[PDB]
Order: sequence, then C-alpha cells, then structure tokens
Amino acid sequence: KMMDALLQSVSQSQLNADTVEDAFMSYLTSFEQVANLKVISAYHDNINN
Amino acid sequence: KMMDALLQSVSQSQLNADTVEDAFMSYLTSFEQVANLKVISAYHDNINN
Amino acid sequence: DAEKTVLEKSKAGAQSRFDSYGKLYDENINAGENQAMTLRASAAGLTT
Amino acid sequence: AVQASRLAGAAADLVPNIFGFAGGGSRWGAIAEATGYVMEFSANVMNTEADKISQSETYRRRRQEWEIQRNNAEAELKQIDAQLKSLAVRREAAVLQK
Repeated sequence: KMMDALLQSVSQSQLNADTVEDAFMSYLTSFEQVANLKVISAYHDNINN
Repeated sequence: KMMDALLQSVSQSQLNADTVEDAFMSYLTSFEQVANLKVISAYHDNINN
Repeated sequence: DAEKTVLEKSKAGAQSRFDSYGKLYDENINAGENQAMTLRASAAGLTT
Repeated sequence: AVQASRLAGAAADLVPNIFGFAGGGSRWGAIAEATGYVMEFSANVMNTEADKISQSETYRRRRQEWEIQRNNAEAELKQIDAQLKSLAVRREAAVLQK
C-alpha cells in the first residue's frame, strides 16, 4: 500500500530532485513506521501445526 | 438500494479485474449486513388477519 | 512538376496529422489519467 | 501530521479530568472520534491529490494539441514555398510569351 502511495505521489508532469527526494522521504517514513512494530499475540488456524 | 450502489460504483471508463472484484466485495458486504438482521416486533394493519 | 511537389508535400502534412491523431486515439487513457480514477474511487469506499 | 496530532489528542483524552469526590470524566469515545476525523480527512486529501494529477494530465494534453497546431502551421508554410516556385516558373513562361 505504501508503494501505491509512492506511485501516485510521484506521478505528475514536472519531476525535480527536491520533489522526488521528498517523496522518497515520505515513503521511507511509512516503511520505518511499518517496520518498527512488535508482535503481541498470535493464533494458529489449524488443529495441527 | 445496494444494487443502485453497485451500478454507479462499477460505471466508469476503465474496468479491471481488481476493480470489479472490490465492487463485488463491497456489494456482498452490504448484502450480508442487510441479511443478518433479526426481527424484534411487528404490527398487523388490519382488524382481520 | 512544381505543382506536383506542392501536392505531395502538403500530403506529408496530412499524414503527420493523421498519424498523430491515431497516436492520440489508441492510447486514449495514459498511466496518469487512470491513476486519478483509482485515487478518486478509493475515497468512495470509506463510507462504511 | 494530522493523524499523529489526532491520535495524540485521543490518547491524552482517556485520562480522567475531574478528581476528589467526583471522579472519571474521561470521554470513552475519543479514539473512535480521532479515527473518524483522520478517516474523513483522508478522503479530502485523496481528492486534492487526484485533482493535482488531473491538472497535470490536462497540461500534457494541451501541449500535445500544440504539437498538432505547430505541425499544421509548419506544413502550410512549407507548401507555400513550393507554390512560390511554381509561380516563378509561370512568370518565366510569361516573360517568354512577351
């Protein structure tokens, strides 16, 4: 979903170094936010592992 | 009313497998929500059944 | 002979108009126009 | 930024705010209110973004129409020169008739 945020953010007529840099920074912010999360609990769907 | 939600949701220039799949999923969500409801009480409009 | 040159070299202009319009027709919707369609339609799904 | 601001206000709202003989006062709905504000903001920002894209595609289509116009003008200019060449001949043949 964050790569879909990226594509529509960067898709425009005028592309500059600062625009793509800021888009990469927002994408990296999203990636870092989704990477730092920790697991709490889990469930196994089947009777046998 | 949910089939009228469906028609205007699917009416557009570009139709793809994912778009129609998601539209069907939203329509099925509406159908399931309107199908799970339970009756509480009723009234009969006429003196004779 | 000069009138022939006039005719065929105006035809080159007609060919450039025909092929340019065909190039506009076959790719009627580009990668950007449909991106707006997907983005606009995604907003409709938040009502539930 | 708005998502962080609303989540921060929501988390800061669940703590009680009246004390002593009366307690509580924490609005239990604050997390759902923040999720509603951020999810209604999302629609507005996606509309703004899609409108920026549609503006970009408009300026591009306009530029392509200026290719159609410029090429048409260039072709008409090019055909006029050969028309002048033909008239130059026709005049040489008229001097010769004289």
